[PDB]
Amino acid sequence: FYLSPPFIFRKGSTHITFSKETQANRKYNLPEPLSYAAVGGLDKEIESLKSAIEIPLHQPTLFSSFGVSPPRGILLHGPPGTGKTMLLRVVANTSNAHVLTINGPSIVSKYLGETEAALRDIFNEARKYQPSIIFIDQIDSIAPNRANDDSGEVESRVVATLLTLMDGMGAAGKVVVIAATNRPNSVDPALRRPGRFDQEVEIGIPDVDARFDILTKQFSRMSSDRHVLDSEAIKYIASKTHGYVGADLTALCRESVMKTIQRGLGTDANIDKFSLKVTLKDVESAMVDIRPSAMREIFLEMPKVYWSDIGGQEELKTKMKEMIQLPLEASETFARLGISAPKGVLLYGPPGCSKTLTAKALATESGINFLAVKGPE
Amino acid sequence: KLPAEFITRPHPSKDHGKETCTAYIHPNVLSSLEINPGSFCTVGKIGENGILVIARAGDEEVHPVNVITLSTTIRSVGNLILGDRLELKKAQVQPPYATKVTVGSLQGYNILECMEEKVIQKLLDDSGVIMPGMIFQNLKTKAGDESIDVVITDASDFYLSPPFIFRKGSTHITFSKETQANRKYNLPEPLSYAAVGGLDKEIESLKSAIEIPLHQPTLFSSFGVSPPRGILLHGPPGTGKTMLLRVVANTSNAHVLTINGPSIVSKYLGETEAALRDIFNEARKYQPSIIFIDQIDSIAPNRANDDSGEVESRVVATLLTLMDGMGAAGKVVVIAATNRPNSVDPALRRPGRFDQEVEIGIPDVDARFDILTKQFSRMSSDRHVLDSEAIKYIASKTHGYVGADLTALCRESVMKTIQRGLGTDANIDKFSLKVTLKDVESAMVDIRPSAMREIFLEMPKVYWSDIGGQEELKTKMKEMIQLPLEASETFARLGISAPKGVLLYGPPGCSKTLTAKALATESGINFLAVKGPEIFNKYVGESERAIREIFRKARSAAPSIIFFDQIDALSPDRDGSSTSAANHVLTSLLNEIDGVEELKGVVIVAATNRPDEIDAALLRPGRLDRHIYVGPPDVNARLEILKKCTKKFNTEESGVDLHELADRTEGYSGAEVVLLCQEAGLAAIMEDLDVAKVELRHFEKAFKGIARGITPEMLSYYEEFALRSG
Amino acid sequence: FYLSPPFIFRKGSTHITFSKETQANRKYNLPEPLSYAAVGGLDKEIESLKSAIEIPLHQPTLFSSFGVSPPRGILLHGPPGTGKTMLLRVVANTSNAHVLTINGPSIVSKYLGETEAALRDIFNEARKYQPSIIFIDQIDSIAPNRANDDSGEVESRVVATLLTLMDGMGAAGKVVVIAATNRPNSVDPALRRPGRFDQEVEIGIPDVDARFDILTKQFSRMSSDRHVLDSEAIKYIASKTHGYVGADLTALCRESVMKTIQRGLGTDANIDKFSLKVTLKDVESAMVDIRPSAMREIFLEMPKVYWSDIGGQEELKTKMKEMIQLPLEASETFARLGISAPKGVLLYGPPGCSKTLTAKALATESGINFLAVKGPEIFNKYVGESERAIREIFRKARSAAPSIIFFDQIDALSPDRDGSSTSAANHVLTSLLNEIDGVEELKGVVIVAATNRPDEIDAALLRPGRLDRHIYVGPPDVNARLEILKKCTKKFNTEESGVDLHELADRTEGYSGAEVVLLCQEAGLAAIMEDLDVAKVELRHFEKAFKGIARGITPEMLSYYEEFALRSG
Ligand SMILES: Nc1ncnc2c1ncn2[C@@H]1O[C@H](COP(=O)(O)OP(=O)(O)OP(=O)(O)O)[C@@H](O)[C@H]1O
Ligand SMILES: Nc1ncnc2c1ncn2[C@@H]1O[C@H](COP(=O)(O)OP(=O)(O)OP(=O)(O)O)[C@@H](O)[C@H]1O
Ligand SMILES: Nc1ncnc2c1ncn2[C@@H]1O[C@H](COP(=O)(O)OP(=O)(O)OP(=O)(O)O)[C@@H](O)[C@H]1O
Ligand SMILES: Nc1ncnc2c1ncn2[C@@H]1O[C@H](COP(=O)(O)OP(=O)(O)OP(=O)(O)O)[C@@H](O)[C@H]1O
Ligand SMILES: Nc1ncnc2c1ncn2[C@@H]1O[C@H](COP(=O)(O)OP(=O)(O)OP(=O)(O)O)[C@@H](O)[C@H]1O
Ligand SMILES: Nc1ncnc2c1ncn2[C@@H]1O[C@H](COP(=O)(O)OP(=O)(O)OP(=O)(O)O)[C@@H](O)[C@H]1O
Repeated sequence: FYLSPPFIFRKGSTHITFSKETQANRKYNLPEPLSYAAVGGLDKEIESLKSAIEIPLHQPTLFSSFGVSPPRGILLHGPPGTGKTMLLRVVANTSNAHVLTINGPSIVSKYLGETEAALRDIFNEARKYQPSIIFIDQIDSIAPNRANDDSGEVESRVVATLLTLMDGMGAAGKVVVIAATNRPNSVDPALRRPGRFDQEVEIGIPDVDARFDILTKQFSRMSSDRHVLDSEAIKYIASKTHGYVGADLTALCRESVMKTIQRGLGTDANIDKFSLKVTLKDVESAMVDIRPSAMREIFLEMPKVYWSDIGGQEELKTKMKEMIQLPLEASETFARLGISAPKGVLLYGPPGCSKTLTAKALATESGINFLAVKGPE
Repeated sequence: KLPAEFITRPHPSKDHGKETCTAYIHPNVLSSLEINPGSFCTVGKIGENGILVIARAGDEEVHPVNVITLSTTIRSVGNLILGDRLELKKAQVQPPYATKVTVGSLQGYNILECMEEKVIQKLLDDSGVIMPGMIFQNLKTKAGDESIDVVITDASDFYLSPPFIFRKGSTHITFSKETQANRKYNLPEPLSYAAVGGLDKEIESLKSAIEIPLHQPTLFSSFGVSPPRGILLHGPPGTGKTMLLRVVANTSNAHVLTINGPSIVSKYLGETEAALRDIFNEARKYQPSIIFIDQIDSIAPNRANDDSGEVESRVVATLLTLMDGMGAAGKVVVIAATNRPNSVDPALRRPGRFDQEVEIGIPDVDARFDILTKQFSRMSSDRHVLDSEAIKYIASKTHGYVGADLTALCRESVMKTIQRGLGTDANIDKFSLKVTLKDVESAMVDIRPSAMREIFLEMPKVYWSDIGGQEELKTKMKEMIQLPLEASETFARLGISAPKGVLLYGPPGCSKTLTAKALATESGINFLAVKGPEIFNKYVGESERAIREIFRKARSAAPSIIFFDQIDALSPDRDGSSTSAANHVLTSLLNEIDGVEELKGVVIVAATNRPDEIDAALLRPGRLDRHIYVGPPDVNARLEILKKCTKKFNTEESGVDLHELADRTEGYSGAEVVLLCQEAGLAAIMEDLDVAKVELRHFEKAFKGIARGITPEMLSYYEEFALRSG
Repeated sequence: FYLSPPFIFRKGSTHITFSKETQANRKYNLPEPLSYAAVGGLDKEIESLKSAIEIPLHQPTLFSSFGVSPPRGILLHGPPGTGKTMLLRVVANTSNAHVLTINGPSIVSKYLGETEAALRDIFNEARKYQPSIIFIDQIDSIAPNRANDDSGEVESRVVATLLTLMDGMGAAGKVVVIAATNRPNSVDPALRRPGRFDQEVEIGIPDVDARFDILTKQFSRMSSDRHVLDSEAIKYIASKTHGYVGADLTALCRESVMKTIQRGLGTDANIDKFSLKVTLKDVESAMVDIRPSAMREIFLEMPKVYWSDIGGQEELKTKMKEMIQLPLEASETFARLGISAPKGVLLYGPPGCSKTLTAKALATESGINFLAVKGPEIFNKYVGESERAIREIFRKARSAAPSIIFFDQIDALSPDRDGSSTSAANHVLTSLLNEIDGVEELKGVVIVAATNRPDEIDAALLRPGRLDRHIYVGPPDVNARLEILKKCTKKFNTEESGVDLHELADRTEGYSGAEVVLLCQEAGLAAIMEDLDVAKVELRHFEKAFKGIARGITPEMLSYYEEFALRSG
């Protein structure tokens, strides 16, 4: 209890000693504030969001002189697990301004007027203190499209009161609202307006270099002595991860840690778990063990067959390998030549020769997410 | 007897240079607030740290306890307009004397009444404190039946504006001209008629329908007709209804009550009507009152649907009864604004109550130009360099940009200017930079119109130079798209509209979709892409709603281009084998294209692979007028495609002339040439890993590997259909 | 805070003089009495209602010994805004008797017994206090049909007790109750079953005649001076906007007054409005700008079109005019002579033959009101919403003379394709058949339908009451094509170009109006593009635009239409 215990100071009994450590001791498991360096691969979006939040919040004289109203709300949309919530958390921690944790549908209650009274109280509290930020998560559910036949009445009322609070007779004062959702289409079109939600950022799936940056940031956050790795090894791991996101990378790293712990336990009995180290083959094993988030909804498995299993002509193997692996293994040559992959093959011939076995071999030793669909399915 | 909120009313006595900066307060309130009559008392409009440091004691019980009388001159700094809520704060701090102050005339004239023989007795002989800035009526001070207004701007030596104590001998008055108050400290300002542009024909009607029922109710009623009481404003969201309501509230000398929010309803059964009754009684009792009800659709839902079951239905019933209860004796006007005109209950929309309905449409080129010019005039002159011609050109470029999108465009242009200055001038002051046309174009590229927000289309940018095919199709598309928009005066003079019909039929994969992508990239106009079977839905009638919504979005997003890719998917319903959904979708499409309501500006483009499967109803004139053969590319087109694809490759190093190869690929198509080039590049990649050129052997191998898909039978059928069409 | 300031009067200490007219000063804000003269036009309905209400309200001793069911109601109903409330007020004021009644917004009570005891006490007082007229407004709101599940709640016992209680004090005794409602078919059929509502007097919207009379009456009522009094102007404004109800007329008068006020202020810089006078310009501006509730709830209006803008086979126009004007102008000739008009025409033909344009012109000329309805539009996701929507659009929005319903594509409703049972299309077709087989003359609905593929129409829909009139709607002839070419070439300079506009029409023999318009548009666009603005068209432009037209009307569909017409007979 009491989180971290306190202590009593004395003039001559402390015996202050100086140590070289930025962070506090980890034995107290105290929360660590987030910094902008934690998020990687999104430099342009981070800079744009930071500017669009800081400028309206601080020194609004620039906008007052120009006669243009400062932006009011910012909407963040993208695939789940991309890092929008962590971005909101880090921008809340870094900015020294009032925040209001309107997490979700906690505003609506069984009472008829409570669902609007709570929002009015929140907006009044935000307006009372000039530096204030509003962080809305899953705005689609609380404020859905009114045109839909399933919208209802209380949802329409809450949408109307949100619209009135954001824009109306009572103009907002130097307050910014941040909304995060995974389905921007479900958001009411009235909310997505230049007067309310002009600033829209589409946080897409990270690409290869963004994934490498995220992995490097995670490894830098980890202690240097905990794991030994090279920059080329991290780049190779990032290249192997195709459909991975920040959540997928975190899950991969955690699974690698667990695999390292279990390998140490197996190799040495009653050994210290903190003395183990993470190697490249361990990360590869964790990667092959775990599954990407996008492939979770796909449920199909086949026995593992290798490239050596297919007995036949090598021309098909060479052509399909040059179609598949070349754009990913060496993309600089394609970029220089300005040519893309053909992206298409048709296998026509006598039944049972090489088609389904080739598909299985690709699904096994392709290193890429595989999707199988049937004709009449 | 301790009300939470205090309302305000103007002083009954006219301004005469005395009793200014005094707010009468009921003795009961002063005793409860332990504030003596002589002190500095601050009032604010629910927060915002509003300050007025004025305190006075009311006389007997004639002054209502809830209301506080505020002078017109002192009410200008707080922007309160006849009914703004007021909060009492007993804490105060004695301010020091002011050693510097300036006076600025509101009018364009400068240096007026320099002697100040009688002016000094007004703003200098008064014992009460004077804010750094307000608006003075000054009554009449200049000969020639003209009244001047003075607005003090600067004053030096938690609160919104620090009040300064003045004295006649404290310092010297530096009279000058600085228009309104300085912007070094934030200060609310009124919105005038010049703020709203492009709505003159509607603003005059609104002015009349506000002034006549308020200023002269009985004078108008003398003829024998009840004066109008309800005004309804409806239109697309973000058009300027809220600004119009704010302007008519600020410029009017009548009480205003804000009941736009759904806060009128309460959990208690009786309160949702008691609050409305109290508000209407307060509006009627004081006499000159204006009522604004935004989002009336949520407050008063339609009774036709099952959504408005009990509570909102009884709210509408009570509102209707209380609206019909009042007579023509009082001077009260009710203003209702909503995004959906059809969501209002038909009971409210009646000639006896809501006859005066004003529709606000999407601004045209002239209205957009007027709005842009007014916004630039409001913006500081030294902060902008664009002239009238640039503003007109920008307005012409903007098609579906409503005033909200125009304001967003201006803000984004300012942000782009700031970013460019920071990047180029190595952290120079942001205030020194000025907006230019390049920043405006960059902001236009960055910002999409609000009407296209619901449509997500991530498409690669392809220009007309990339398509090296036949120039006849490009010329026809340009003459159909850009020509009517560029010069509509000639079309109006000649009395001919736009054909707005394209039927792209030909070999698959040659050029139909590429023209759609090319048009979307290099048209500068809103582009809508609709797939063939993507509109079908499992439920009955949901495809109807989807197509109606798509057409409504296209209509509301200015003239635009609709690309119906593979229109033949849902067309053929010659018998009962096809489901009724396809026939209903086809009928709805025909009705939306021509039907009964004419389509102006929007262009329908259809690309198909089987023109015969399309029903003759869509083939009639007025739907898909223009027909393009768009066959296989010619020798020149194929040579251009080969040159474009090989431009990255080293032609001179290899020695290929790009002519023998072009002659060899006579029977191929547009996509087959690209596939052959890709195969040659892949072979060059495999031959030596890294390479910067392609040799003739790779081209020969690719040509051997290419399988022709343009069968002569398909070309014969297409040419037979073409000759049948004629 | 009084209706009028009180005073003190004496005999010899004050002077008494008599002058002015009957009407009192308007500065007192006092109301004015309402008489039967205050209402014009409806009067034909009023004559029937005053007679029927009056025989019971006056001497009802005639049916004393008869013992038949006593007449205690009229059941007034009609289109919304028809002015029933002013008729009720007039009949209440002129009766100079007790008018004890209450409407309420479907007034109920939370207590189980009080919600009925209130009505019982009201009826007991009415029996004791014997009011001449009792007003029951909005019967559908307070007592709708029992067919709907949610409609029968609460009101069932109320209406049952009302029915079983109103059958009292027979022979002698007036106790006449007036039932006024907006929806005629929403009333409970069991409520209409007894014979006291056998008359079912329904008041229609003013039209054709008496409109100028009521306009003059309302103008005189508002002010006998400072206004224009011209018979020709009033007749013209009555003829214009034939679909305007009396409430729309009052709104027009109010907007004309507003326009006069605005013009006077803008002209004389806020002068007193007593001397201002009303002119025709402000009336026309008000008529343009009112947008009354008659065309509301639609938000869309058909484009303007005139007979000069369209030139076509005179036979079709003559047949359509005979179909529309003859029953619409009057109905007593049809009723007395027994003529049964088909009240329905089917427009089938090749696409682009301007059947929809013909319907638009018909609505613009005679109807002066259009109600555009689309087949697939009435379809709804819910099973029961489509039937309710089609019933609403068929009944509530229908007006007797003004409104005509036009079907863009009627062939998309009847065919259910491979539908066995429980289908939305089958349900809507059955509802339409039920709501169309019970109408013969009614109010001159004269529905009009257009189609492109007649072969799907004959699916349980073609009935002898609707196939009486068939219009071939053939392609335009050489004269019609020449007229279309001349109309489209009017903006061009024929004299400067020298084109005779004859050989072009002769060459285009198999074309129609749509193809002619398209080729003229293409020629104009080419002329604009080639040399900017030239204000003329040459023969080369027509030659260039000739290849743009895709064939035309192919003979196979023409033969199919001909054989379908022969089969129909
Ligand atoms: N750029 C990143 N760098 C490091 N870790 C990341 C990054 N993006 C995501 N993660 C990890 O993935 C987790 C999921 O991200 P976050 O909690 O921000 O949710 P989100 O992407 O907004 O999605 P949801 O829709 O589920 O709220 C983070 O807590 C973090 O551990
Ligand atoms: N070259 C080969 N090497 C190894 N096994 C083979 C080979 N050719 C066929 N087989 C075996 O025969 C089976 C039949 O081949 P496969 O399942 O790929 O069928 P297919 O070509 O897709 O034909 P179909 O779907 O028309 O029946 C394989 O699953 C495998 O067990
Ligand atoms: N005529 C106009 N001139 C200049 N700016 C305009 C105009 N109309 C709208 N805007 C801009 O759009 C913003 C939104 O307009 P406004 O606040 O008046 O709401 P509204 O049009 O009534 O819409 P909503 O129903 O969404 O509240 C304004 O704050 C202003 O920046
Ligand atoms: N004339 C051309 N110029 C440039 N590229 C071309 C040309 N013709 C074909 N291509 C290339 O070939 C591809 C195939 O053409 P595309 O699929 O766009 O044609 P389409 O006829 O509209 O399509 P589909 O018939 O499949 O609906 C194009 O995307 C482009 O990359
Ligand atoms: N004979 C008449 N002469 C003049 N005006 C008339 C006449 N009959 C009706 N009116 C007009 O009709 C209106 C009377 O409206 P009323 O209060 O009766 O409601 P309503 O709209 O007819 O009701 P509901 O829709 O419930 O039947 C007034 O505008 C009045 O001028
Ligand atoms: N006599 C004519 N005068 C003027 N224009 C005409 C004439 N005949 C045809 N047209 C033109 O051709 C068009 C054909 O009519 P419309 O487009 O309404 O289709 P429709 O013949 O009713 O066919 P569909 O069954 O496809 O609706 C008219 O709208 C008009 O532009």
